[PDB]
Amino acid sequence: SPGIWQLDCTHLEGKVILVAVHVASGYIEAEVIPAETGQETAYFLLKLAGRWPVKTVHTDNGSNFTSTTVKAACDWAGIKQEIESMNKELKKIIGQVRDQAEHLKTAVQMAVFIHNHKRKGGIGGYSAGERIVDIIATDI
Amino acid sequence: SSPGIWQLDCTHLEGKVILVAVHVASGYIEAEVIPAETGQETAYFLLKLAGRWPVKTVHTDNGSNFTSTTVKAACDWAGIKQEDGIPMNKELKKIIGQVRDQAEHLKTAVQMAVFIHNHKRKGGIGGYSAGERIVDIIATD
Ligand SMILES: OCc1cccc2c1OCCO2
Ligand SMILES: [Cl-]
Repeated sequence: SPGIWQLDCTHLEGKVILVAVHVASGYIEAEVIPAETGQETAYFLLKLAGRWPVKTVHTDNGSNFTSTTVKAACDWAGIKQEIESMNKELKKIIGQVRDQAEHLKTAVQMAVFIHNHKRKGGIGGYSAGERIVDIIATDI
Repeated sequence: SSPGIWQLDCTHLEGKVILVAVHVASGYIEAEVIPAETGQETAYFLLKLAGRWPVKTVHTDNGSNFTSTTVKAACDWAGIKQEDGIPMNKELKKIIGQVRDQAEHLKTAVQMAVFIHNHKRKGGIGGYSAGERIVDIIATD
């Protein structure tokens, strides 16, 4: 359903990459953070929800997600708190481009760009960015 | 007003710089507090924006950050056409003021304001938000 996202962390170069996947489309948002703190997580969730209509997020077990800053952000934004493949693709691409830039955070945004624009399938296929927008637009 | 066209503008507040991109056809906004209007910060903001929405053309204020070759390079790589100097933000500073006392730091208040802006129904109860308008305009199927 159009409002559901899943969030995962990937540790790399001594930093964390926070990755949200829009489950129905495979579309991705990601950010590089210093550590998976409650405040970082809350801020990331607030940005996501101000850009897309987030109803529910699926997370893992981390103490970041139960922090009071994350609960305050979720209450304010209206988010209920509770792919392997899209993530495996993502880290794959960061791998294939990491060399083209100094900072991890540059290579990560380049990987997001490449993931979200890439057409899947044949001549009549769609990119993840197209799928998420088509899904949401249809929902109304 | 076509679908790939964004306008980028700077606002200065509490001695901080806010970079704002507006999708001209819908009024939808993306915004971030950045350290200063450097080429590298500008390039990175644009790269993030264009990986999330299909950005074909950007209208900028022709600031020295946009004329740098590091912005030019980011635009070439992303397939974005720069129109430098070619031709509600006071409502943003307003919304920022309406949420400012629920957040210690300006950057959090900015993202709250971005959220209120893109959710707001414009034109009475019969109308649509900027978030509904951008998806409507941009969807290919
Ligand atoms: O895709 C964006 C979108 C689609 C529908 C509603 C929205 C919205 O953005 C932020 C809030 O409201
Ligand atoms: Cl600017």
